[PDB]
Amino acid sequence: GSTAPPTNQWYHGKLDRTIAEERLRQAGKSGSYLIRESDRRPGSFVLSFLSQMNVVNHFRIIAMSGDYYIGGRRFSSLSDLIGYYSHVSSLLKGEKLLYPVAPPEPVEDRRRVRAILPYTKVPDTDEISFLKGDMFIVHNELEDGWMWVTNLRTDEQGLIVEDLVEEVGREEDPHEGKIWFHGKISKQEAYNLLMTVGQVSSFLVRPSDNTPGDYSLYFRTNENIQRFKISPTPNNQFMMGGRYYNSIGDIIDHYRKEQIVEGYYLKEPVPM
Amino acid sequence: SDYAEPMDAVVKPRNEEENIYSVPH
Repeated sequence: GSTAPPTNQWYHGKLDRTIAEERLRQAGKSGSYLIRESDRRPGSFVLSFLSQMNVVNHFRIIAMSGDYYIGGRRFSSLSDLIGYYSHVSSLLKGEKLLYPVAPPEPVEDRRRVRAILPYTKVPDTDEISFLKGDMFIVHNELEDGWMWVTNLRTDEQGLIVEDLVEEVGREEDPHEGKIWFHGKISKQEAYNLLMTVGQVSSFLVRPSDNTPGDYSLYFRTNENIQRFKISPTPNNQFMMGGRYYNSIGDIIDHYRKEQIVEGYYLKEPVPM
Repeated sequence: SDYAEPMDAVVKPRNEEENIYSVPH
């Protein structure tokens, strides 16, 4: 119903100004844009726009009734607004929205399989053992029916037989199969799990509901549960507390060696 | 209800009242 690109090519969910400008400058072209929900004033939105001379402007968008208001103008949807300033009128004098910048969506391009049965390896061979439900990255498949894989739960690498696995859909999060990752539970259930089953210094990671591409590290202190934001960069890394990491696993190792909260280290993920 | 910052967080904050928002042409 609009001339805008699909929403997932420019909508970043809840995002602060600093990260939004980082993503626009990573994009690099004048006319690049994104829309975010204000982190500081939730329920209101921001059109962030890379102008000439590396300047990023930010335009507030107010959600009034079932519509969106910018500069006093009314739009039925964010898509209509983007279509308007891409193809109908200019946003700044002589400048229009040109290049949507997509949020860093996690993608797994490698083939994955899932164990339908447990398996105990033959000792002193290249086989690896696994539990029912283990997920694997397939690196290659041999014509014996065997595959060279990495088990995501254990990180062991070796041979398994295709008769004991099924295919995994491309849609599943790349962290599926990690022992600390829960890709299906709700925020409420993560809190409940850490309170009932988890112990002090237990933790888990799940995707953010409000920011596409983000993850949340849930951590249990003696008194409460704290949530920390992990944010991807456009450069295949992850950011937490302004520190940069090659993987979420690296974040977990870091906070096993350094205190995440004064007087606390990560101990064990809550069992799954 | 808010996200927390870790003990070694290195985020240097900026005040919202200083952030300038603009209006379309």
